[PDB]
Amino acid sequence: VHHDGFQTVKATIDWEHPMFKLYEKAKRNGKWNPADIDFSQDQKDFASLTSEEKISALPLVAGFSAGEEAVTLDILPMAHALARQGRLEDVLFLTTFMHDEAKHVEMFSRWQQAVGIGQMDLSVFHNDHYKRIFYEALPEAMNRLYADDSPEAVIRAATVYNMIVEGTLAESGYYTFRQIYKKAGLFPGLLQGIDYLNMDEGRHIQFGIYTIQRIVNEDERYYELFIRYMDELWPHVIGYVDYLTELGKRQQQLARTYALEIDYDLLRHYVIKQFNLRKKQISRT
Amino acid sequence: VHHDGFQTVKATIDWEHPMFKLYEKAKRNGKWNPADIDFSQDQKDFASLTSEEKISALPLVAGFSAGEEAVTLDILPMAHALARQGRLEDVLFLTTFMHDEAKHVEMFSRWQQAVGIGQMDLSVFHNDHYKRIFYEALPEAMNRLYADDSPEAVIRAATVYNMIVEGTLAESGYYTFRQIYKKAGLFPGLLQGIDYLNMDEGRHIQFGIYTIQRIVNEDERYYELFIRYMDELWPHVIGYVDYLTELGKRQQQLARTYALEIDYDLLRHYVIKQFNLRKKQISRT
Ligand SMILES: CCCCCCCCCCCCCCCC(=O)O
Ligand SMILES: CCCCCCCCCCCCCCCC(=O)O
Ligand SMILES: [Fe+3]
Ligand SMILES: [Fe+3]
Ligand SMILES: [Mn+3]
Ligand SMILES: [Mn+3]
Repeated sequence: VHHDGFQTVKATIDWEHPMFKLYEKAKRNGKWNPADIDFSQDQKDFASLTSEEKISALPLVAGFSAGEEAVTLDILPMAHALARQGRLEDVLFLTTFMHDEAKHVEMFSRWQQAVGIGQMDLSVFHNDHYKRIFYEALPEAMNRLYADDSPEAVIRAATVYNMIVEGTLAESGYYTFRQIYKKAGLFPGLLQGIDYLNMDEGRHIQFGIYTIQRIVNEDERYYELFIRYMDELWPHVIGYVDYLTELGKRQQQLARTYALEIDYDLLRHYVIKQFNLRKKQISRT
Repeated sequence: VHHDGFQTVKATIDWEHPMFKLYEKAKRNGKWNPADIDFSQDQKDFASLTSEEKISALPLVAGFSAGEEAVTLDILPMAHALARQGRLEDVLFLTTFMHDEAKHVEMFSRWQQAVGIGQMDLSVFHNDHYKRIFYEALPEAMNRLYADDSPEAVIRAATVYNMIVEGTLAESGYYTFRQIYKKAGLFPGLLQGIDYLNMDEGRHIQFGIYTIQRIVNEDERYYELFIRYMDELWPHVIGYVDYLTELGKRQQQLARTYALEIDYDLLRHYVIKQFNLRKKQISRT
């Protein structure tokens, strides 16, 4: 559809817009380059592992690898919908979001190549619950925005992408990674990438909060919609978490070798903690 | 539509793909930040000008300011269409393309604010020909890809965006800027931004060449389509160039003040030169 004007010809940018401030922060804090990470020690660590120690780590790399690729493809509709609404600053920020997710896909792929599991097909570690989030509810809530950019539709998209997938599952997976391999001294390069990802993630979640909150503020009925959609997806969050935990408990050889006290009951409380505190970053008024 | 698999879970990235190599170059060469540019001298230069010297420069800032905002919004469909075709490396590169265009909009807007013409409405300097490219043919060729991603549709989009708007008009405008203000010693910050833009542009054009060429290679009938669409748009290219030139010739006070020998006949041969050499970077086989 035609352009009926431009905002930097009639006016300029709203330099005070929060998303323009988040865009500035993204440029300042987002220079990291996955190609600069040294994985030579990760290749050694992975080689050194038993075959059952090798398996131990893969499920979590599987969920992250697919999940990074999901959001890289699935954030595009949000940028379309905000663009077409004239939210120039949001769009400017989303170009950093999309580039972040591209580096995230690059990072996990370079690790896989480095430790020798590139060809390996990690799809096996996506159970039914994971697919229901990432293969289904995520792409549907985002793609919807190409035809339906109502406040409800925008809230549901930010809830699934930013509050659940990033704000709940990715946050908990970063924690999990540290709680396990930071303790073992394993996979230094991967953990360097995880810290980089975690930092980017903070801005991803902050776009979600601002997007959800700016719609709640127009009509508090949408607060209810937000809590509802969060609760709708919790079964699949926790059923993927339960499944990964069951995998962890029958794969105990890396825990023993490295004297890791893998407290799965605690990881599970972190997930529950993340989910509830995302709810609490949305105010009903 | 559901995700039916992921390329960094079954395999990895194609590290040898040209667009993955262009993506790597973009990250290496694309760290510049418009917020780091010092425009304090540009504010002085613009203040120092007569009112008729002030007008002299604005038409070209008008076309660039709107034009940067056009491609920032209008490149999204290309990334959608390539994403949905599974061209992961192309998408990775396009995240840098879209972020480049965001910085380009930021750059021109920060200059406008710096020299005091933010509120000023530069739409007046878009004649009928400019609007036919930027207000019409560009958004239509890109938006089409949301429903029609045929090789014809993809060629036409890359031809209008990358070969004409960037490869012909933006290239010639960078030249023009140097031929005029590099000579005067004016607007150092703006010219620093133009060199940054010009460098980004090289990758933008190279994605267009690769996109057009990889489709020609499947069926040489599309070479004809490429030449045809290039020729279809030339009238509007040159009619905007003629209009800017007519503006320049009745606004001769900055030329005289600064002893600039503004050879408009030469700018016009540069445009013609750019257009023909874009045609020559597409091979018929
Ligand atoms: C054993 C404890 C389980 C903890 C939960 C781990 C979840 C693994 C990560 C999967 C989701 C990754 C989504 C990435 C989001 C993004 O890159 O923006
Ligand atoms: C007087 C000589 C005229 C020379 C032609 C000048 C054209 C001005 C620039 C307008 C198009 C800018 C498009 C930007 C493309 C991009 O940012 O990718
Ligand atoms: Fe994210
Ligand atoms: Fe460009
Ligand atoms: Mn990510
Ligand atoms: Mn540009």
